[PDB]
Amino acid sequence: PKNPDLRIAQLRFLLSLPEHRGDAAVRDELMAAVRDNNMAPYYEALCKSLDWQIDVDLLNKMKKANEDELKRLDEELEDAEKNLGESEIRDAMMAKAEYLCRIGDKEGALTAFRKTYDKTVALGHRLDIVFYLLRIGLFYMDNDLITRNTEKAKSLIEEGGDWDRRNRLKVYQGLYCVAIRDFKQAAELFLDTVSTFTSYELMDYKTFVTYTVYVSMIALERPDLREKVIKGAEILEVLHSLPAVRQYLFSLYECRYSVFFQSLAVVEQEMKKDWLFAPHYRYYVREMRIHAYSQLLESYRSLTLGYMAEAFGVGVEFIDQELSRFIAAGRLHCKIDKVNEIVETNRPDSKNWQYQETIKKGDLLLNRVQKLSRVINM
Amino acid sequence: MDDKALLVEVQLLESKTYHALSNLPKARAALTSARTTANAIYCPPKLQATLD
Amino acid sequence: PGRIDRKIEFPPPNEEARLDILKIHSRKMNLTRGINLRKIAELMPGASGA
Amino acid sequence: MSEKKQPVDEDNWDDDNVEDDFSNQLRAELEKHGYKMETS
Repeated sequence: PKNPDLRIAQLRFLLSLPEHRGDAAVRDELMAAVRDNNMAPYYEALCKSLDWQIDVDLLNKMKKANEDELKRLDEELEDAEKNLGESEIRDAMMAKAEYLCRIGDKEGALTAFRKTYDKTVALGHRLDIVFYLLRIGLFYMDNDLITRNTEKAKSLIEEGGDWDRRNRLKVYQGLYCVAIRDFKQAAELFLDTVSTFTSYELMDYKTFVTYTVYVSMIALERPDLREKVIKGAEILEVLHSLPAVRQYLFSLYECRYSVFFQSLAVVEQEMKKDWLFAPHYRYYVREMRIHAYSQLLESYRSLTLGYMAEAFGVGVEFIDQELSRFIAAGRLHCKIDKVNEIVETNRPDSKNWQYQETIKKGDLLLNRVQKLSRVINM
Repeated sequence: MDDKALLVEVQLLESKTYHALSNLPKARAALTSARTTANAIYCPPKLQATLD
Repeated sequence: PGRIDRKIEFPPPNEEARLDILKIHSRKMNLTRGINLRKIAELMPGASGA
Repeated sequence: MSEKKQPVDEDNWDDDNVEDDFSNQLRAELEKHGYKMETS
């Protein structure tokens, strides 16, 4: 019901927001929409797509049939069979809401989940409902439900059962990549890549590898990046399947900068086909372009930007304008030059670095005991 | 099933291909499972050097 | 029996008892799934428990 | 504690440092930034 469901939410994005992209999503969504009995959400989706077609009343009586066919099941059940809790009334009425998650909208499904949550006593059935809330909050990217039940999954449930939490570890950092947290929390608990089968709880494997390799080279530059992703072998199997992703890795690590841009050009354009995509693309590339500059200015202290004209790409004035924007950004600690045409660097010493940190933290605690001394003594 | 002698080779052939995919700890794992199986056969007469 | 009045034996445990001690020490351990602890205690005809 | 000085009174969630840095520099970053090479 919900288990192959997330590809639909990809094609909801891909058809809609790139308005030029209206060719191939509708070709394999509408035939999937007449399948799977998908009836409630697609009305607005049919408005943004091609206007109308009469299959609506066809499956309306068919969604009313399987609504009524199992409604008459569990009302006769609760009127004849007298067990409660996790009884036959339970799994019939969760089959109603899982009929709603596959077919209907979220609202009937979530109130039936809250209807059936307080009827449970076992934590395993509770957590499987919280699996459903987290997935339907990931369908419609609603940031209110997902913040709540993850705390319910941590505190109220998973002091009990075990290794149905790694299924939600992949969901904790599914939240972090759809957020702007593309930096450390995503790449830290993506790093346990030992979860293989493309299940509901492991929504895909090969694209999960591409997700954890894109986010990985921002968490760390060389505090042993190469052991966890390059000397890592189980990661090295499936990036041996994908040649372009592996080339994107080894160009950066083995310092091939000219082919690194051609790899990074494909990545940003391939990133465009994603539904957790909005935080990435304007922020991801500019963070990596300044990432490649910083290690390249390392090992030199008298660089010439004419050497950037062929070892690096081309465009003498292009390197000139992009360094100028990044030095003025407060990053990229070097000093660009005109007619000498020598990119001199300036990096602080130990003492010139330590003196700056102590004067920042010094004035912070000084201001902190300014205000505290005024709260006391009237 | 019941046979034992054919299993030593196909465990050993997977240790080639897990190393061919450059998965070093898994290929060490599959080789050791081939070692403990290999010690109960009439002849590994040529399969010994293949394993070696 | 003027001095010691209760003399208590300690036989090696049964299959249900070997099942239970296995449940005690695998508590902090991290089991995978699909695992049958009963057949493991069936494999020990006369274990100690230590 | 009023002062009687009142009388009048990731979409953009953490973007404004990156947004104050770059805003509109052909954000696709490919059609010129990667397409220098036909000019050289």
